[PDB]
Amino acid sequence: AALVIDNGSGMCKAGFAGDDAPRAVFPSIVGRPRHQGVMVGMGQKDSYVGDEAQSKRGILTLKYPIEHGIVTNWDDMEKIWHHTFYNELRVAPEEHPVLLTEAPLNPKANREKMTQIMFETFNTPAMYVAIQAVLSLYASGRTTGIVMDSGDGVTHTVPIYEGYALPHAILRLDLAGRDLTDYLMKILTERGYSFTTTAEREIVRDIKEKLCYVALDFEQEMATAASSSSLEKSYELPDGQVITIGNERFRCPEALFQPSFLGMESCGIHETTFNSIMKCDVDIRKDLYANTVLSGGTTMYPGIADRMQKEITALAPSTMKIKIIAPPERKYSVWIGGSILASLSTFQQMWISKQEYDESGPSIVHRKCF
Amino acid sequence: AALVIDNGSGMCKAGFAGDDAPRAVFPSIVGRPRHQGVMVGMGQKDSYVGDEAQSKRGILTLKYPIEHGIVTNWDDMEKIWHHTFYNELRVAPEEHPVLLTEAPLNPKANREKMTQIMFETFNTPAMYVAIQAVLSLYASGRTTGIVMDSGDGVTHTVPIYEGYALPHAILRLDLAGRDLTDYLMKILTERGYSFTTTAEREIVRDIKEKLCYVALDFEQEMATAASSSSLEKSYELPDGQVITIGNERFRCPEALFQPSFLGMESCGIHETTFNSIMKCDVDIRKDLYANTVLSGGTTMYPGIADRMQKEITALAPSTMKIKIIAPPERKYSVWIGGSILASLSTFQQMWISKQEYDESGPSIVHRKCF
Amino acid sequence: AALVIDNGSGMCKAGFAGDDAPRAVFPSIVGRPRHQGVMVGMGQKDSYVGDEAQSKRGILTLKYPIEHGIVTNWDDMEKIWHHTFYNELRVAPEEHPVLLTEAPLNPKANREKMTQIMFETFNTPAMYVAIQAVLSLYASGRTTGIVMDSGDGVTHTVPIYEGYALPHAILRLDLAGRDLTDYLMKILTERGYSFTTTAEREIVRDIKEKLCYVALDFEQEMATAASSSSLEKSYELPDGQVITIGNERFRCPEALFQPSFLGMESCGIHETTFNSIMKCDVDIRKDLYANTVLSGGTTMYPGIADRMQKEITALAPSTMKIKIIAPPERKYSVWIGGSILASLSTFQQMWISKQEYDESGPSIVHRKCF
Amino acid sequence: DDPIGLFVMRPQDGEVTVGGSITFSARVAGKPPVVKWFKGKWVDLSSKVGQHLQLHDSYDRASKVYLFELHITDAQPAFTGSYRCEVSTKDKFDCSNFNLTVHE
Repeated sequence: AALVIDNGSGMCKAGFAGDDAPRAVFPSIVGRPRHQGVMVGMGQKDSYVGDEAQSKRGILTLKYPIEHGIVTNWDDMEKIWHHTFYNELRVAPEEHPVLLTEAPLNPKANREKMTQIMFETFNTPAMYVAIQAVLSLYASGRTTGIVMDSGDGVTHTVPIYEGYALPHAILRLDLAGRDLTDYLMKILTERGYSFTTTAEREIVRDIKEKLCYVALDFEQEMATAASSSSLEKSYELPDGQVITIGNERFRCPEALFQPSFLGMESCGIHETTFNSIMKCDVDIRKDLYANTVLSGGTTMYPGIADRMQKEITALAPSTMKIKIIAPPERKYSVWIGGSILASLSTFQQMWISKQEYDESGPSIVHRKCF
Repeated sequence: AALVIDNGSGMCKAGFAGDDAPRAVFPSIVGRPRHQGVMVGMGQKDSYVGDEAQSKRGILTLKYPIEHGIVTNWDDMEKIWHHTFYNELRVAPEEHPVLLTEAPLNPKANREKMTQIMFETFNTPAMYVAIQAVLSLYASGRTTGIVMDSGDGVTHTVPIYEGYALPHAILRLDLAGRDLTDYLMKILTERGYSFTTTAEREIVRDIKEKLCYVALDFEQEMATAASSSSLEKSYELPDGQVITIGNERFRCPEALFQPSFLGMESCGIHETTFNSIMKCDVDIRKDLYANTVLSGGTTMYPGIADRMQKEITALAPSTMKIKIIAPPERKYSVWIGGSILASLSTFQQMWISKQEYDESGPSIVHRKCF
Repeated sequence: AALVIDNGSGMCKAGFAGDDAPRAVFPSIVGRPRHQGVMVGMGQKDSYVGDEAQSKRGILTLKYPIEHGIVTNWDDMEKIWHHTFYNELRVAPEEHPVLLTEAPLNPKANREKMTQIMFETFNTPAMYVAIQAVLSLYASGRTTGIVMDSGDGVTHTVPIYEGYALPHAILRLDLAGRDLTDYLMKILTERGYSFTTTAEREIVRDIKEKLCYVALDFEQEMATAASSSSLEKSYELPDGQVITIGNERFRCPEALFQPSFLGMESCGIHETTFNSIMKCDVDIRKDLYANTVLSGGTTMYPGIADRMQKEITALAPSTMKIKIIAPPERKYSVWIGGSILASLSTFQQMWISKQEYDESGPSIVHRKCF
Repeated sequence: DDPIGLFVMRPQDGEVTVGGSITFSARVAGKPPVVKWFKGKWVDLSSKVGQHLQLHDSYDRASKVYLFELHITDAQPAFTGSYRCEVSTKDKFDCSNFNLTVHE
């Protein structure tokens, strides 16, 4: 059956396989009391998990259980999963197999421990670990193409042709929406506004989500930002102050396109996609260009597809038309793929089982799946 | 009616007697998934046969059932035959006798097993194995002469006088259109373009079929190829990449004329035709030169006959005038001979019966036919 | 007799003909400032060439002048040659002819441009372009045999019989030591260690050169890799960070044997050597198997010869015993052939004169030599 | 009895109250020895290191002896079971068994 949890940086998305919308959406942050206190009438509440933390954000010191697709503390994750199964799903882990989605070329320890906790901490007859690019392809509903997977954590590319994956062709990119948020906070300081707190770190990200849009051409808007009038907007903060931003907001998403501002020699997303296609077989290249799919938290902003389309068309041959499809609700597409993936009968046989884990060991994960 | 199938390297021709154009033409290839696929929704389809393979060509590892006129794997052939009778033909093997065409001096196992599969796997009252040189002769409409057969597989020469045969005089030549394709791919590498894949192997062959043409003289055009204006053309791949060729395309057909490029001791097609004639008696030589017939896959390019006529006339005695007839659609001429051959009432009595095979054995093929 | 330059990937070896050890060994890499400097008192040295780049590796972006035996930028190469003649050799190009070593079935543009730069950029009365397989043949002291030439950059096979060559029998292999380094970096990522920078790219290669070794059998060590103890070793980086590897280090060399990990259809080195022999005449086959010679940068790891010996003995006919000669300092053996080739009296007449180039043109290379 | 391994002192069975701390240790007499700790027969304790379980290794110069310690704090019901201590030597492997129990 499958319970689907998308473990991405910042937000934890949970739900049931076969559903078109997840039951539980909350932040993946755990807050602890930074300041010591002695008051009478408090249960102390040492550990805060979920949206509760967002409300009590100032006193609490937020800690992310998952960094760069790697979990720093395992029991925090358990609290997150416990929270998802009972607080909004209102279902028992015993009732259904659980499906987890993991990014490409991820470390061995993360798959083995994650399965280990799922077999031991929550008792399920079977579980499976899937790759995000394949799931997005199913949400799309297409048998062939090249998938751009960019979640809050890490951007990955995984081309596919009529099924039958190409592991060598799969490339991992160090660019991500969360990274953009760090770039953005760094860029604010030169202007005269400074944020060094995790709680207020989210606020710049919030600014990015609705006040930021994709420039058709970075150099031309930046050039015209000298005399900005319509390029500046006013944002309201819990802080009690008003922020006016201009060319600063559109240059943040740009770093995906132009990694140089970040400080990395690695090429941007449009060049990397091209590289992924070059790696792939010549025969399957032709439908790769018109089948490009965008997904994840930072792909939300409008105009991303428009800039990608011209850049891909410019770099790529003009012999074939370049079409990029980026439908709304793409943020939840990774989760959606997981729900569809688990639904089919063939998949259920394939799940890693508790009996198999105990009899053979944690090393069987690589053996059974990719 | 009757069924005529052409088998033996690269393509499988399927059709009906009474038609001068077959219903099913597809490559003789079997595709298997080189890369394991981890996805849900695929039927997996671990076996692709025909033109479907051509579309899914990059992922699939193509394997040719027939090499040098010899079949490496028998069950792949069965799938091909199954595919031809049932999918495109839409006919039952039970309904009609089946005609198969085979080249001279071919190994015994190919005739014995091929008949054995037809007698056992596809139950039919009778079947016959015919030779390409004799069928071409009937198509020509002449009872005396020498037939030069060069097509898919192996080039062969088989002279005949008034219906009497001369086995000693029959000569086998190791030249073929497929061989030229291998030459062509080998020649492309020096220019900086490399094709080492079966899938892209066809693409160079496609180039050769329309881009390549026969020069009046090989040496003069090659000399004038130093400054190529009109000798270079642009070909478009499925990939969308552009290939430009010059003297390279016309030197491919040349190899049949000049085997030294291939790396083999044996003389070219014009010298071999001469050798076959020398073996034959002087009295019958006079109509042998004027009755030369060209047929096969690699005989398609215009001007081949003109080059052969001058070369044969020069090397051969001036006692008799040299006439060569090379009509259009010679590629399918061998198949055409088969369809007409099956049509005659007299021929039907001559077919090798199932009862005869079981009673005496595979060794009777030579006994029944020369 | 004059100067010999080895232009393999990664390292540029230069020296004087007749010497058993070259004068200048340095990397071919050119480093440029990735970041704009904000300092006063620097010459802002825009371009760094040679070992200087290795010292200043972190800030600098390293670009390889030669990719897959093809040079992407011609002026960087000129700096390399300028650097070799003046900085370590301390001799004038005018004084002596220059010999350059080129791999077989190399693209036409590389030979014409290389000669063009030597004739026009540097003044020299004559120069010659040699082929590595033939030079090693003379170095080994044998007139007949089959030469397996694998450099750091590219691997080639070239059989020879009594002074006569067989171009069809010559096959170019896409496997190389540099490729192994790329495979290795790709393999490290799944274990949790990631290197995407050119500067640190060399560090994994360094690991491979001493830590990596060749197993008698790949499958048996990999099987025992699950319970690693002696298999894993600790390597020290400039940073001070510690890297531990196990089955990962010996599987990398394996890809030469098993290209399937890389993602290519083409067979490994043992199958390709076999393929070259099959093409050749049966009469000359007998000394081809016993005269196999290994040379180049990636043939360095112990046990290669022993694994090759059983694999060649197994796949090849038992009609003759299989002997493989793999002497120490094989990496510099190709260079030695260049120095010895220059030494012969007959060879000096054969050099392509500056005068001939100016009159006849660049196209004379094929005319003048093989 | 059985042949002598590399444990001078084998781990000892221990009992612990709820929310308490329990430490198990083993001495090895002498490259330095490698120590693995197990739950049941094939479950590795090292992969289970976190808030409830810690591993500590120390060396005594005077006796050429390495001290290996297992630290268990805020013990819970899930940790109840059998634990096996395995220490390897330069040329030998050795095994010992002990039990951890936490009630209430």
